[PDB]
Amino acid sequence: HMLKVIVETKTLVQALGFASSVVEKRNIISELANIKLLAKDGLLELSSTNMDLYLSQKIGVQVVSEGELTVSTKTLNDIVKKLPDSELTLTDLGTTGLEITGKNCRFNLFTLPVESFPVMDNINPEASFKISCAEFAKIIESTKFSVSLDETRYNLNGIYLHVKDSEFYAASTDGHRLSVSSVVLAEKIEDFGVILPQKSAEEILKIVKDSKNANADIEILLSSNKIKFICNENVIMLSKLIDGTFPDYSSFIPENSSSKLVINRKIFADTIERIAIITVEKFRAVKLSLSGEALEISAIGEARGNAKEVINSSKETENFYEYSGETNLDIGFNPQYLEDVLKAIKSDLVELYFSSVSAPVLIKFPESPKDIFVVMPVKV
Amino acid sequence: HHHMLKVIVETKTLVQALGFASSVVEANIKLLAKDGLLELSSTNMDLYLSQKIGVQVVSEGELTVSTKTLNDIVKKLPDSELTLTDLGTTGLEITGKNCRFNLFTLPVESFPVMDNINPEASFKISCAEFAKIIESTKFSVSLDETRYNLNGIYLHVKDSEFYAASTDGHRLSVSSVVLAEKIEDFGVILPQKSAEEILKIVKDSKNANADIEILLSSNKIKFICNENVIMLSKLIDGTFPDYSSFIPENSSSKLVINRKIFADTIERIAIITVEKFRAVKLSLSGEALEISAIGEARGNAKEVINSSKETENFYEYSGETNLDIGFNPQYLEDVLKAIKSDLVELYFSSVSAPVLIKFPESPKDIFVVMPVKV
Repeated sequence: HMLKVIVETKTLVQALGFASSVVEKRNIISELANIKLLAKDGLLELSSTNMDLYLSQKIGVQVVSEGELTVSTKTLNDIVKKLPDSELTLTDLGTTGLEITGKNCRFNLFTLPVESFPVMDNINPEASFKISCAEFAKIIESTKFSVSLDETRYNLNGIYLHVKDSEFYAASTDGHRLSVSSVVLAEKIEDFGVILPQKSAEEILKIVKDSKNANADIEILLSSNKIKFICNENVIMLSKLIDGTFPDYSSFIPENSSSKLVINRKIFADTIERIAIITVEKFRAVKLSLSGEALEISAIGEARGNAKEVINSSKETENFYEYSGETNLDIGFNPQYLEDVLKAIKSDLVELYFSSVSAPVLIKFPESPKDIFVVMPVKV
Repeated sequence: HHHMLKVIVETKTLVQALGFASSVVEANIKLLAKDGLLELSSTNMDLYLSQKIGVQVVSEGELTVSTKTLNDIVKKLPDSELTLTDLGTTGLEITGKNCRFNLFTLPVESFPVMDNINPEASFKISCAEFAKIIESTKFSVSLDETRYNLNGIYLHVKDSEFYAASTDGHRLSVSSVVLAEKIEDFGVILPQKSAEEILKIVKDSKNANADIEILLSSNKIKFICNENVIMLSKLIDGTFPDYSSFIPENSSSKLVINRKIFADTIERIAIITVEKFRAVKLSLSGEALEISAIGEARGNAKEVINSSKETENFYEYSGETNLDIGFNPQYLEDVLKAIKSDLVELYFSSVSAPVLIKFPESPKDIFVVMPVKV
């Protein structure tokens, strides 16, 4: 009936960090602030939910006595991440509550009855496939920054996850830019797509980036109302889906490109950032003045001043600049939208493909051919 | 004709100075190029800051410019040197190896001048000595803005010794250094914001090794940090109480404990408490100390520190009887984190009387903390 386990403190801290992000108090059911602990079969199962997402983590423990309880997530998390012992002992003492002991310390935390705590929903998958955790992290990091934050563009406030011809794609757009990243699947699988809520994207990303699971694989199960992640077997996350229609973004991608810029990624990013300081929120734009000889990045800010920096031709890697264009091109962009892309891929060079002053740029990284980025320009 | 400013400056030295100007205005900064030096001036409602940095002066002149905009642009320039040039209507132009920035200027006539001071007390101490007395007292200033006699730091000289002291009605903190030159008595109340600003200045790696001159008047105080940095501050209009009677003279029991162990344990035990009732219970006996705490609808917590004469885990309590006494954990933490010391001593009386906290390594730092019911 009553739980008693001995647990590795570092492993409980990691799990409590993941459970902490889940519990957001938009919902009146106060039991959902708690985390449920199930000791059984040599494992401690930790369950967290906010009614939109459900997280289940199984960690190895020494099970002295099996049992289950619920306890405040924040209170348990705040106490455990300040204990220096390598191991702790969790013991349920009934009316006292959950007792936590290390060498020479004792904490008692009131519990709540487990009967009302929800169990994870079922999923009846229409598509299932496995990719590596590092591969999943890449496509999420390549797309999370261009999700819309406009609550009225409801179908654009997530990450479109879809399989087309056995290739798994993530895509995001906000009406001003598009980001796509894909990995080829090893097994043939039929087409299916879902829209992942942004909060679920951020939670699963922290989980797959963890050093324990980096190097491992993640199983992704898709249905029409739910998505399920099984990350390194022990961590299971079930999420609801955004009920909407992701737009056909294939037509946003420019197929006819007149101009081509190849430039050192860091220099381009550093120069865009330092020039953008002068701008104001009401007009966030930098001007790229492109010619074969050099690029002039400039910007104006009302009642503050102006700024300009010149990048000259160089075949040297550290300062690379090459612009192959039939005509010279003067085109503007939101500096933030270029910066998001340039900081997404750790690469030496970056390529930009231009056409008209009102047509979007295609940004590619010759090291990462599966990452596609399109940014609309602005009048400058 | 006209008159335009032009200077060539080492980027790192302008960055350091602009950092001090930024903290002041959180509102433009005035630039005065003259006699091979760049004077930068910043002000708020309590203080006036003037820093002069060594520059190559091409053409003398004066201007005012947005502090934040200048600071934000300069700390992103990689060049070793920049050239600032006043083009009038264009504004201040900043140039690096391949960049040019233009910032609009504001009239220099509207910029305030530093007040004069007719000092009644003048003396020099080391910057490390001044940083110590401020860090030992800055955390226990009152936050009742209308209680003028207590919401600054009492800086005063008595019998050739310079003291800082602060209280909030719940604790008292004092720190002093013996002066080298004979000086008559004088006292002032330093605004908390001015204390924080001069502390950042004296702690900076440039000045940390240097000396600070402190000039006291009845309505203003002036700091001369490393000859190069001059700060004028307004004063709090009140009279600090005679705290000499606050120091407990009759103490029954004495606790000696490892400082780090003591602080870490109080902190981990205090986690269970709620904001409305921040209290930890020190249950003291010769055999051990039990630190406990309660949090309504949260639970409880306890940790035991046993007798030991070894430094890393030192605990000794000299008490005929056991003593159970409570404290706001934060007020103990403020004192324990103020002095980097191996051990700490606490002197007790009754469960309702204050504790006297001393650091045998730092005998010029004195702390008194009132208890709470537990």
